Amino acid sequence: KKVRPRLIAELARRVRALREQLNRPRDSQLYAVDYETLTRPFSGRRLPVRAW
Amino acid sequence: PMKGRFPIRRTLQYLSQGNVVFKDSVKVMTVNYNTHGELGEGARKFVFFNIPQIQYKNPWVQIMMFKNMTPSPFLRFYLDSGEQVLVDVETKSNKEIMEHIRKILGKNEETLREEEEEKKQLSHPANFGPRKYCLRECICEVEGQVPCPSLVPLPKEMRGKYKAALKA
Amino acid sequence: LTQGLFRGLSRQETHQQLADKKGLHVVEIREECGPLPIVVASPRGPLRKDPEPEDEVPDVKLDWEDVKTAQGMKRSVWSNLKRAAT
Amino acid sequence: ATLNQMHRLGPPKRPPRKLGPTEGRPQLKGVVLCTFTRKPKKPNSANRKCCRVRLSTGREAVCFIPGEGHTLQEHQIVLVEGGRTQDLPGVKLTVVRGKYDCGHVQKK
Amino acid sequence: KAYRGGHLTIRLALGGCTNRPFYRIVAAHNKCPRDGRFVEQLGSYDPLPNSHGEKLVALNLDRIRHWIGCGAHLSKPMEKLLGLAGFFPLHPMMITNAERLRRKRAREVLLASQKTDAE
Amino acid sequence: VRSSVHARWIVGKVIGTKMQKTAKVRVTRLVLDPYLLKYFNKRKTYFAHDALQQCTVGDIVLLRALPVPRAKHVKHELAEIVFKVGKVIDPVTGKPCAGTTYLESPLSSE
Amino acid sequence: RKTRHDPLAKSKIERVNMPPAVDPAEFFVLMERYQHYRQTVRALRMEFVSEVQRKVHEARAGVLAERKALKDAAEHR
RNA sequence: CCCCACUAUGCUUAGCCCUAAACCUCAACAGUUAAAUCAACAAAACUGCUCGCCAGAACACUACGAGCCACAGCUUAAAACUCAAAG
RNA sequence: AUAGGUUUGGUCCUAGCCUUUCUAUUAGCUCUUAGUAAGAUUACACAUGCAAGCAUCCCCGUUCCAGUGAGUUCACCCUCUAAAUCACCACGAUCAAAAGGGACAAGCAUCAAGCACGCAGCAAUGCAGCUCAAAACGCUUAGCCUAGCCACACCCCCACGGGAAACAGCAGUGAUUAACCUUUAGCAAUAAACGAAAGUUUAACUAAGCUAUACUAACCCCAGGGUUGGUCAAUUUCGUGCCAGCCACCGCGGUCACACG
Ligand code: FES
Ligand SMILES: [K+]
Ligand SMILES: [K+]
Ligand SMILES: [K+]
Ligand SMILES: [K+]
Ligand SMILES: [Mg+2]
Ligand SMILES: [Mg+2]
Ligand SMILES: [Mg+2]
Ligand SMILES: [Mg+2]
Ligand SMILES: [Mg+2]
Ligand SMILES: [Mg+2]
Ligand SMILES: [Mg+2]
Ligand SMILES: [Mg+2]
Ligand SMILES: [Mg+2]
Ligand SMILES: [Mg+2]
Ligand SMILES: [Mg+2]
Ligand SMILES: [Mg+2]
Ligand SMILES: [Mg+2]
Ligand SMILES: [Mg+2]
Ligand SMILES: [Mg+2]
Ligand SMILES: [Mg+2]
Repeated sequence: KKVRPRLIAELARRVRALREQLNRPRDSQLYAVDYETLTRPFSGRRLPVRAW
Repeated sequence: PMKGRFPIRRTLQYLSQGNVVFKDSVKVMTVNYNTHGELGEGARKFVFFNIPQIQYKNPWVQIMMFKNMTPSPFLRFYLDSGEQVLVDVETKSNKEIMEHIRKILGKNEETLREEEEEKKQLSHPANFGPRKYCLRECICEVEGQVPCPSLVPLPKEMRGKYKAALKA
Repeated sequence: LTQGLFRGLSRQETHQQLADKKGLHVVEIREECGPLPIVVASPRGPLRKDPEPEDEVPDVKLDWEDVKTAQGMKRSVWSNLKRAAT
Repeated sequence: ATLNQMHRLGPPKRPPRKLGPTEGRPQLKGVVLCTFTRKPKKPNSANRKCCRVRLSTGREAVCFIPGEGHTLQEHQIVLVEGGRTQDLPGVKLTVVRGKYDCGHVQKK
Repeated sequence: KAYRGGHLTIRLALGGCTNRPFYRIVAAHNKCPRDGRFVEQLGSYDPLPNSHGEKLVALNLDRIRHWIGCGAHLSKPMEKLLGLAGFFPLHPMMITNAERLRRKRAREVLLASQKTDAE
Repeated sequence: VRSSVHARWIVGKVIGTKMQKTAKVRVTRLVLDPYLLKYFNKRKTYFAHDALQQCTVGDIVLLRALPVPRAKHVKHELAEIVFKVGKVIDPVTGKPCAGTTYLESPLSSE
Repeated sequence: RKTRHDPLAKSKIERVNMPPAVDPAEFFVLMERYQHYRQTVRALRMEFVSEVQRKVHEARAGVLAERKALKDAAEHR
């Protein structure tokens, strides 16, 4: 009943959370828009046709 | 045949004949009886016939027996509140003991029927499902309703094979 | 098998012999007839006035084969098979 | 025994059922290696057509060709099955007629 | 089982065989399969008319009122079954879908009339 | 009052007292054999906390579950010593007894 | 169904779902119906919620329940 | 196998070895002689309670493993293949 | 089991094997229709296509459904108590993870010792214990207790990192095995996601396609397979001559074969 520890599962969890706080994208990158294709270059997703 | 003396004791029909269903307070039951002596005769018969019946109805109650520790037999119960119930069972038959503890610590017939009645409401007859839980699996088993296609083929107008063909 | 069959079928006690032996009424209880007591045999001699002492637990030797069946434990793919009329 | 002894032991432990030459499988695919004949044990006497095959599991056992006459050669493919050859001791496999290279016994 | 987030929902669980559907009303987690595990069965619905030409619908109102008071949601088809009964109000789209049908049928009466009149 | 321990009240027998302020108790329960339909004693060991170290090997004791385990295996505490080894007092009469005999006649105190 | 790591199809790359047309009359009438229907149902839900809270408190802390817990404790003594 | 001769050994002392048809092949405690006494033979048939042991033959007083002052040993003790009998 | 056959020159006892019943898989021979259910052998490798989007931008969702059975006492009860639903504060309810206690597969004792597995104390630190023939420790095997649950998601238990470039999603293919379903349609129903909503999307699902694997029903025309010494229902005539061959058990065949063809 003694669970075998998983240390790599906790190490990566801390590293991921840390990098998400140090490499976090800014509002300038996230909410940018190309006004010709009307796509956010960060994700390459088109906006809805009613917002164009 | 079945080994041992009085083999009927080792039967489900005999273990379910006990009428002593303790309450929630009772936690431990300790029996102290003497192997010899005319006075302790009933206590010995109570350990030989009824303890199996009591433990079968109260499986979460600890029962511990001690031999020849005192000059006289007695019973002692330990409740959850910390109270102890001493019961001198000297010069008494096994039935008197079985009837005496049922009056001071056992449930009555009114408290038992209620519990059973609650269970009956767990199996609703209207529900449909497997035979283990429900009486009927589907509603095609009800006369008047559309039968199962496995037994009675449906009309060609009610099958999606022809509805598509008729439409196209 | 044959010498024993005839042996047990001849040493069986009827309802009349039982009544005469114990001087009591032999009453038959049937589920189909409800609680109606049916007297199948009565003693010819003096009927006893005292009843038999009711026994809390009977000291009768049982058969594991019968007890195991009554408890839904005797599994067999050869019992209760559909056979011809006999 | 006693009730205390029967409780300590527990339910009878059924011996693990042993597997046959097919390793608990209906049939098996093998390649022919040799084609010899063996003499049966008493009270019988004959020359029974047998063949040594290498099964797909890796073993290399002896099999019996049923029927009158066969045209089995080395490197051919045959399907085998169970069934003891009572006359031949130690022969537990039988070739299947009409499957793969093995061809149905010619009539008469 | 434990689902991340989610909630309880009173929906329909399809049953029956091919071309013979039979729904059974149940209260189940939102992420659980359609015909998978459920908390309680609260009714049944037989779409196909019976010999008498009527669709049967069972509802355990006493229990439907219990789960709605414990945080359970409702599916659109199930909200249209409670409106047909009088337990809930008529769903807005049950009303608008009827108006669309009226205008549609009135639009077909014109063409039918014109053909018989003009021709 | 509510505790995280399964067994709240249990009676046992002290088998060992080699740990500081701790008594090792053996608890027996009747368990039904499904096949033979007979009850047999299934024993189990429990660790009890004895503040005064008054327990003795061979005496019957009563254990009370603690609110939370004070240690890894200690979950109960010594509630009272039911039968002291060799010095049991008859609960029915309150007199000392050595087996099935009274050491002090009950008639002394009427 | 797909996962976050699975890629997208090449037939949906140049796909644009145009929103449906709007009937000004029906759209406004239907926009009020949901407003009332959802207000009538929010009240019903609150009613049923009060009934589940009551029974529970009643069961553990009720007149009849506490009138029987004392009778069982008095009969025990 | 019969006759003669002679040795280890049989004996004492100090240690080891720990086996037998070590079988009266019939376990210990208590109790019974009536009922169905009872397959056969043998040393009549049974009850209560408890421990130990056995589950087709052969492979097998074997192999491996482990333990032992035992080193060609003792104890514990299987499996594969084979038979439709063995007893 | 209502039992039966078989040890022998013969009898009784004991005993094993086998037969008779009911299912599943594969093989041989054979095969008309309709409805329904079910449907790789392999955690080996995979061409192509599709399976997650919604929406006035943000968020939400893609952590679900679906799939597999590699590994395997995390699945149940109690206590306590997060997240989530009940529009919202609160309430308590519902649901439920982590933590604590208890319970929980099979075989092997030729696995009998494990080797730090304990307790006290605020701490310092002290004591020397803890488990086990009532089976500890250990090996091997196996998905389970099926309205469903547990576990896994190419491999290194994990996944920062590395090997390395992944169908155990649908259809389909290679290899492999005795084991072999279409590289269909549609979101109309239900369910799920998103949206205030009309609605959009979904290889979930629904409706079809294929297969005597099974159930039900039917058919003017349309039946084959096995068996025929005894157990065990049922053989005429030839050929063969301990040769060729047959048998589930007992056995048949040596020139009169109800047992081979
Ligand atoms: S089972 Fe009810 S329709 Fe097939
Ligand atoms: K012969
Ligand atoms: K002897
Ligand atoms: K959105
Ligand atoms: K598995
Ligand atoms: Mg000499
Ligand atoms: Mg000598
Ligand atoms: Mg001797
Ligand atoms: Mg002996
Ligand atoms: Mg002895
Ligand atoms: Mg043997
Ligand atoms: Mg020897
Ligand atoms: Mg040896
Ligand atoms: Mg050796
Ligand atoms: Mg799943
Ligand atoms: Mg948990
Ligand atoms: Mg070995
Ligand atoms: Mg496995
Ligand atoms: Mg289909
Ligand atoms: Mg002839
Ligand atoms: Mg012939």
